Amino acid sequence: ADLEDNMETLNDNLKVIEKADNAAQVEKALEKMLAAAADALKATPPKLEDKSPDSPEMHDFRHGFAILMGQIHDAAHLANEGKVKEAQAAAEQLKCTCNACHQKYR
Amino acid sequence: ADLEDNMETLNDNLKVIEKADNAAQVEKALEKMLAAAADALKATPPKLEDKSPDSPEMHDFRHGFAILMGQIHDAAHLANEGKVKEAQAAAEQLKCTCNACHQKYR
Amino acid sequence: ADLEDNMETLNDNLKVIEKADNAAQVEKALEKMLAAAADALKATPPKLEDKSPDSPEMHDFRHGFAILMGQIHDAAHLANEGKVKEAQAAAEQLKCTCNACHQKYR
Amino acid sequence: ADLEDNMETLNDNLKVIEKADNAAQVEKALEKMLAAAADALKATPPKLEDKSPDSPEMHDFRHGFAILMGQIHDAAHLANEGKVKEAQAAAEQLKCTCNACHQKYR
Ligand code: HEM
Ligand code: HEM
Ligand code: HEM
Ligand code: HEM
Ligand SMILES: [Zn+2]
Ligand SMILES: [Zn+2]
Ligand SMILES: [Zn+2]
Ligand SMILES: [Zn+2]
Ligand SMILES: [Zn+2]
Ligand SMILES: [Zn+2]
Ligand SMILES: [Zn+2]
Ligand SMILES: [Zn+2]
Ligand SMILES: [Zn+2]
Ligand SMILES: [Zn+2]
Ligand SMILES: [Zn+2]
Ligand SMILES: [Zn+2]
Ligand SMILES: [Zn+2]
Ligand SMILES: [Zn+2]
Repeated sequence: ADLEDNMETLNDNLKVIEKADNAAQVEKALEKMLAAAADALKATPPKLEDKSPDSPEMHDFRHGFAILMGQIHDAAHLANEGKVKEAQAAAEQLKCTCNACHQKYR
Repeated sequence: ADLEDNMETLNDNLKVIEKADNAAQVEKALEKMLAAAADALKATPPKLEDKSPDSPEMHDFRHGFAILMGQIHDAAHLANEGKVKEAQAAAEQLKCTCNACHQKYR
Repeated sequence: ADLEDNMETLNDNLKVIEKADNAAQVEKALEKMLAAAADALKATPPKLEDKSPDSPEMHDFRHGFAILMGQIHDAAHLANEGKVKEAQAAAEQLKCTCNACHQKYR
Repeated sequence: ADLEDNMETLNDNLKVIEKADNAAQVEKALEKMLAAAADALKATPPKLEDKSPDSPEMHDFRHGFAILMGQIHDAAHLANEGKVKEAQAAAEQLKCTCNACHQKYR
């Protein structure tokens, strides 16, 4: 997928995570978000469409996804040990990373 | 140090990080926060003073610091590669972890 | 790319990292490995070609790359702060993760 | 505790993890190792007893424990989701970090 449709996947599964009932559902959504994030890693955002692959802006852009994946990874562990409530909270806490990247490059 | 004084160290160095000018200063403050966090790992918070070392609440309490240290660790790398602005932002993004723990156990 | 060619990229850049001279070269190789790893995340290995997307084997398979990317992510920070020698060592220490996965699913 | 007796705790619990039978036992040992590692964070190793708190050697020394804790943290999650065998393997995979630090500063 491309950046935008990777972003919609993150956003739609985050939504699924909010209104989830059991652990299994959070894990699946988390997994999908992890894949989306992985796929976004290699994209160039319009705001830096001019700028080169090797610019400090693109390194920092790629870094944001590094953070995001690590966060999803951990949240998924919480899902896998049955701890639904804290998984959902960890998912909520992702927004701090989403917004940080948007603010700079969106 | 004790829990409370560990907490004040985190809070005071976070404040130092906000109003910092160069990379070196952020790194030092970050380092101090990392130490404070490490020290807090083993404390029992008043709200769980009743509860045992092995309760799922104390595991989740200890887990919060595991998150926090990892976050500081990464933010410090940013400080060490001269990237002041993004280090400061990563420091701000810690607040999501602070508040998450306060909410449950403070 | 496909799994095999993703694997050769990891292996060839690891080799580049061994015999590197400056920081910039390690960072580039590390970046490439990170991308390769991200790409591998979604593959099904022949040994589990029978088994479903949702099997505990495929979860543990995906988990191995989650580890690997996090490790590359940190090693790259070391590359970015000029610390060549320790970056190279962190790269060598990846082999423990490579071999762990091979052992089970290769 | 001091460095040496922190090191014996890591080593004795690693031993406990090898010869463990159930998940609960691995988790406890892992927890103890996490605490030991946290406690070691602030020590000065004899080989750098001369050198200052702020030397690049002491930063790299402290970094090694950052890596180690993150690794234990993840291994403990595996313990907490009942996956004994892979927890034990993750514990084994710690040795790559132990040895890396010994080699440079022991
Ligand atoms: C769970 C985390 C996140 C969610 C839910 C999320 C959600 C979204 C949504 C809904 C959009 C609008 C897409 C459009 O322009 O049509 C978007 C755009 C974007 N996001 Fe995210 N996002 C997340 C994380 C991130 C991160 C970590 C980065 C960068 C490191 C990032 C960079 C962007 C960029 C650059 C755009 C603009 C895409 C474009 O217009 O071409 N986002 N995001
Ligand atoms: C940058 C991160 C954090 C900051 C700035 C912070 C700050 C503080 C502050 C200012 C207090 C109140 C001090 C007082 O007047 O007594 C406090 C209390 C507390 N914090 Fe944090 N905190 C952070 C992270 C955490 C985390 C991760 C946890 C748990 C995992 C935690 C658990 C607590 C608890 C339990 C108290 C209550 C202590 C008491 O009542 O004596 N905090 N924190
Ligand atoms: C630096 C890290 C790694 C390196 C250098 C590496 C290297 C390789 C190499 C050289 C091959 C054989 C290529 C061929 O002749 O077909 C291979 C195959 C494989 N690797 Fe890795 N690998 C790494 C990490 C991983 C990880 C983390 C996993 C799983 C989570 C994994 C799973 C596999 C599998 C399943 C195969 C078999 C592919 C096939 O038979 O087509 N590897 N790897
Ligand atoms: C699970 C991981 C590890 C185990 C099992 C382990 C085990 C040990 C043991 C058994 C000793 C001998 C203590 C003595 O001198 O009497 C030791 C020493 C030492 N270890 Fe570790 N170690 C680990 C990780 C680390 C790490 C990550 C570092 C540094 C980043 C480190 C630094 C040292 C140092 C500096 C000494 C020498 C202490 C001294 O002589 O004053 N070790 N370790
Ligand atoms: Zn795509
Ligand atoms: Zn949608
Ligand atoms: Zn799943
Ligand atoms: Zn965790
Ligand atoms: Zn204390
Ligand atoms: Zn420093
Ligand atoms: Zn980072
Ligand atoms: Zn591909
Ligand atoms: Zn680069
Ligand atoms: Zn690091
Ligand atoms: Zn001590
Ligand atoms: Zn002993
Ligand atoms: Zn326990
Ligand atoms: Zn994990």
